[PDB]
Amino acid sequence: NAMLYPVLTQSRLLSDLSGVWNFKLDNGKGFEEKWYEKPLKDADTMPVPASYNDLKEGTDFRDHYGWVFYQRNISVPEYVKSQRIVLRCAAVTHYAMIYLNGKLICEHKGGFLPFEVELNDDLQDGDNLLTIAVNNVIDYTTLPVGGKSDKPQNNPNFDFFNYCGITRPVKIYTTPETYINDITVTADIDFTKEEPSAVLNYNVEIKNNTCKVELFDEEGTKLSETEGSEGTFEISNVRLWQPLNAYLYKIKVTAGQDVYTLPYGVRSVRVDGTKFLINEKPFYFKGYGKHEDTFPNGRGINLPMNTKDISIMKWQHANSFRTSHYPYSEEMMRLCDEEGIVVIDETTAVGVNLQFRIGTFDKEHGVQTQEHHKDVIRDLISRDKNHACVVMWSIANEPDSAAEGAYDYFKPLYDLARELDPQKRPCTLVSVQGTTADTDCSSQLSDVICLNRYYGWYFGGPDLEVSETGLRKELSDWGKLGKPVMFTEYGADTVSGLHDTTSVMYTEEYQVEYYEMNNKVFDEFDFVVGEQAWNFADFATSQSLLRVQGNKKGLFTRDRKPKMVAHYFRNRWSAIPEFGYK
Amino acid sequence: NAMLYPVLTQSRLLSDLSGVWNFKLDNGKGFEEKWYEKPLKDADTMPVPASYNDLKEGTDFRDHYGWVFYQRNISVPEYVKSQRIVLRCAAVTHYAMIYLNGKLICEHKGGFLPFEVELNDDLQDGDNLLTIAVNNVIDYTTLPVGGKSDKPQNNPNFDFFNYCGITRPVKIYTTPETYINDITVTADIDFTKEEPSAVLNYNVEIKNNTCKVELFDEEGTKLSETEGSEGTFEISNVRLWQPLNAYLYKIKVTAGQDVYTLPYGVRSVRVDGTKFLINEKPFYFKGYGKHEDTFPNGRGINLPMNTKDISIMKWQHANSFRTSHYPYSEEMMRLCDEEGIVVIDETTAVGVNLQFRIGTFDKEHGVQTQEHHKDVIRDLISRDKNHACVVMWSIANEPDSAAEGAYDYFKPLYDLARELDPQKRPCTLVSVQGTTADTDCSSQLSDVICLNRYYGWYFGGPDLEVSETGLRKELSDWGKLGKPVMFTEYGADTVSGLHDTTSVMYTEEYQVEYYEMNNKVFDEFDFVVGEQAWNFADFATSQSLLRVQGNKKGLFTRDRKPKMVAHYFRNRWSAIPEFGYK
Ligand SMILES: O=C(O)[C@H]1O[C@@H](N2CCN(c3nnnc4c3sc3nc(N5CCOCC5)c5c(c34)CCCC5)CC2)[C@H](O)[C@@H](O)[C@@H]1O
Ligand SMILES: O=C(O)[C@H]1O[C@@H](N2CCN(c3nnnc4c3sc3nc(N5CCOCC5)c5c(c34)CCCC5)CC2)[C@H](O)[C@@H](O)[C@@H]1O
Repeated sequence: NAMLYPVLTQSRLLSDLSGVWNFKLDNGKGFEEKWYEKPLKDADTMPVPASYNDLKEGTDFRDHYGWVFYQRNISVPEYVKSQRIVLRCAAVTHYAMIYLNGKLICEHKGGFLPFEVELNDDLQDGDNLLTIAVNNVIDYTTLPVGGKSDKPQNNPNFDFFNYCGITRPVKIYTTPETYINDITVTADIDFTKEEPSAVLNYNVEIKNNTCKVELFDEEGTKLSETEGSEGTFEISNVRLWQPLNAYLYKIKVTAGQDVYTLPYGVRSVRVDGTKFLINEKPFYFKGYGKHEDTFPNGRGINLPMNTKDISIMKWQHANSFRTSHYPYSEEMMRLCDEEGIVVIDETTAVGVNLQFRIGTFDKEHGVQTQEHHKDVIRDLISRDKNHACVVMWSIANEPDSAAEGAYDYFKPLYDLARELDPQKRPCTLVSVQGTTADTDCSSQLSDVICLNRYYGWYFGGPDLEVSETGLRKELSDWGKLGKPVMFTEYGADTVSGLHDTTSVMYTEEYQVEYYEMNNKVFDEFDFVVGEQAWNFADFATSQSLLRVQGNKKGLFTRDRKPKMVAHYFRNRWSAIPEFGYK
Repeated sequence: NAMLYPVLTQSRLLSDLSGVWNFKLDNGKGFEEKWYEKPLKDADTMPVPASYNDLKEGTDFRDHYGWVFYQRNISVPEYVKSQRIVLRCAAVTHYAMIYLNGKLICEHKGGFLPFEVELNDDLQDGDNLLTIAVNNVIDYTTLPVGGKSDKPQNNPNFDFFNYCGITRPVKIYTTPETYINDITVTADIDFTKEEPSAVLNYNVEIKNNTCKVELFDEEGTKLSETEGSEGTFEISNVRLWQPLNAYLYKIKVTAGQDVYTLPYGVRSVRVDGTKFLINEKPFYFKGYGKHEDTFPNGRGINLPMNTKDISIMKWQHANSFRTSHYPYSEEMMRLCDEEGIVVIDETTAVGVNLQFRIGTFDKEHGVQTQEHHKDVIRDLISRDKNHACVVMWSIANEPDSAAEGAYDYFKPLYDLARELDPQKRPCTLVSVQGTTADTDCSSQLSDVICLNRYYGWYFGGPDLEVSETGLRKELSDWGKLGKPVMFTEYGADTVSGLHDTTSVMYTEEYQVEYYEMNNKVFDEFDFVVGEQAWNFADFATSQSLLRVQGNKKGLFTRDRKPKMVAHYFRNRWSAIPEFGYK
């Protein structure tokens, strides 16, 4: 359906269940022995939320295959049974199974978007046993996609480690028996007037059954009031949320005995040939593709680092960033609203490429994700549709875009995408290397062409000259489409500390020369509408000859320390405006 | 008074207020402009809990002198006013001032122990403005102690950076109008019987006015019941909480409409000449002195790293660790109970040494901390007295133990210490270098002699031979006291990655040779009862010629990566039992 970010409102409530839960690894027999009923014997300690792989020693934990069992003592005073009581799981990666006192109540497939379940009718009073059971297996039926010796081990079709567990927080909140279930505010700005202003349309609806909303500004001064399920809210000379200059209005939808408020930003996003326009102005993407990766948290949420990364980005003179290869935490999404970081939202659709002999979209011996793929496109837009920060959506990362059955697979998702977006924001998919304008189904399905090209590493490296003409060749060909092309990934593995006057691959010097060259070409084409480096920071992958203790293509280290190229970019972007770059 | 760790019990409640609050740095005029009343203009974003210094860029933030203002929207449904409502601040470092809707309600001096205040009578309904204002100034009236150019800047008398802000979590809980305010369980074990068992004494008392408690075990099976304010609870063949083998019983004190439960471990601690005995067995301390230091969290609580450190310690074959130079978070204290980590609790009493010409305890131009020093000795034992993990207390780190007025300053605190400990656990103070048996007031006030000697770095380095005879000389002299001496600090700064076949200072090789030498001597004296290296991991200090980007004496890096010496110790302690080392 739809899901609001639980907060503390007079109407509802909220208690963070996160702490150090009881924990045990599945041995196989664990399910039929019904460990979810009783407590867990010979248990271990495990903080929540955080992916568990890197919080114990030895390969037994890090590379475990199968199920893990979290157990937690839940308990409530009776005067709360008064109200709706809910259990919102912001993200237990992959598959989740919840037992309370010994009975499976909820289940989810997808480890990067929330899901909830109410407890009032099965919530016994006294000591209650909550048992979330997570599984880490990836195959052709999951997004992200896992591929195919002795003993079992997941083989990911993506280039980043497979951190699982309760990645984001577990909490309990409560609402009135008739409660708000979903807001939806849109906007049409009338840049008509030299001094502009506009009006917004709301769309509440509840779940017994009055309903009418109040409007505020940054500091808290009220500016209007109205009624209805789907009315208007005119504003005169409004402050447009802009990149690196966020203004957020707030909304107090008071209805029934329920009150919940919502921060909102007013901004316009629409493409026009080869120009990405926010607030009817020509933008340029300056930033990087990043990851929810820290140590030892794994993919577990780290609010401090979140703010630290945003500071570093502002320090570096950036504005954009694509969401990894999966939806990010809600706290980060909102934080980008307050700080004004234009964000590209991506689905957990990475791995839809078997060209790494059955084809990707072979309908019997191949991918089996279109269905679930559609769910996340629903559950994600259902979650962040009210974020001024989100300027665009990307349905998949590096899929077999130029293979038979590519169109017949994506257009259904594109349609569902641009149909559920209450703002009809642009949609795109970042194509892998080896795609051509005349070859990529994204040339027609997408509004913005976003490439993952690496001319200087995989291609041509270390010959930066032949690599240059290469990118120039492919780049100009993309101009024939007459639409905006932006690089969402270019980079080169470099080990911080390795220096050389005449650079070679993996040195800090080479990384700078690589970005110097590519950027030189990017600046030759007025239809290139933004550069995003891969990656923001070194992150953990799975072991292999081609990974020097994880991925080292980041501009910063895993501990957020700047490599030399981080300064090169801070200088270059220093001399590049958010608007008017042409 | 006393403070329990708030949890989710049928009786009470708990909602974590921690998130990303509104934030502003004080400009001076901020207080008279009364920013606590209104919201905060031109505000910034700052996650809570975490010390704020390292979460923005530029020296303006990191080295700020003075006040910071946190602001947060607090809000509650009326059906809760039913119950006691409380605001527990686990630790806003240094001085804290709380305003609600614009009125200062609570204040605290001390940034490493909790403090609470109830809100029911001034908690307006609707949108409420909470404003915690923190100050970072240190002087001769604070613990830790700050000493004494242009523009103001704190000068710490301790060797670690001055991370401040809301270091530990902010939350709200609720109790019944008559509630439990303090438990107190002691134990006498009758190792009489070849197969032993014992009985425990409880001590509840409330704050209107029945009262009688239930007892359980690991899994949840009940074993007894009784009544009274100060009764007994006999157990037969009980599992003694032991180092690296924790057994924790649980207690359900049901009284009035209030229920709160407590985990407890049964263990015996008593000194006998030159032998530290836990459960009437001769122990040996194997571990390190550590810090609440991570990046970029500052001193902010990091539950994931907590478990990660504990895993590394188990991986390394350790058992002990002294609490830095200040009390640690409650979550960590409890986690050591579950994992069985014997812990030395230390006060924020570091900096009581002005020999770094008025004397330390000069009663007019010198330290002014004895009073506040006594409060923390009260507030800390009031907090962790029920922790089987805590085997000992240390009242101060490296004070001027051998100066006039030393005795007259510490004995009052020692007395208050061993008088409020409901278990009469040993007390000690770690002496600085330059102290002698015949010179240190700790030779009489303390039960265990714990040295901070560094023969091989500050003394003698790099001449490891002369440094050896040096330590041998001072070490044997300490034998004359006929009591247990344990090194709580020995180490040597080394930059991970710097190697050399013939080692020199700051190389990994030297660090190993240093520990090799000192350990060789430690093993010569049957009255040395444990080695703790300084430090567990590299941590942040303030800048100076003698600090290579912080402190680098750790066995691991700041990101928890093992230097070569981390393996040396894992091997040595590998061959050293927790008991019977002599
Ligand atoms: O890898 C990274 O760090 C990041 O890159 C992106 N993805 C790029 C495409 N893909 C690849 N991964 N690994 N190797 C190659 C590709 S494509 C390619 N093409 C190649 N040749 C044709 C193109 O011209 C040059 C020659 C060659 C190689 C590769 C490897 C060495 C031999 C030549 C998956 C990763 C992902 O978005 C990102 O998640 C990942 O983290
Ligand atoms: O410093 C660390 O890393 C850790 O050490 C501990 N503390 C040790 C004592 N103290 C010192 N800090 N810095 N320098 C010296 C001392 S004492 C001393 N004595 C010295 N001479 C007499 C003893 O024989 C050798 C010669 C010399 C020096 C020092 C410095 C260089 C010149 C010779 C405060 C720090 C703290 O518990 C810890 O918090 C800190 O982090």
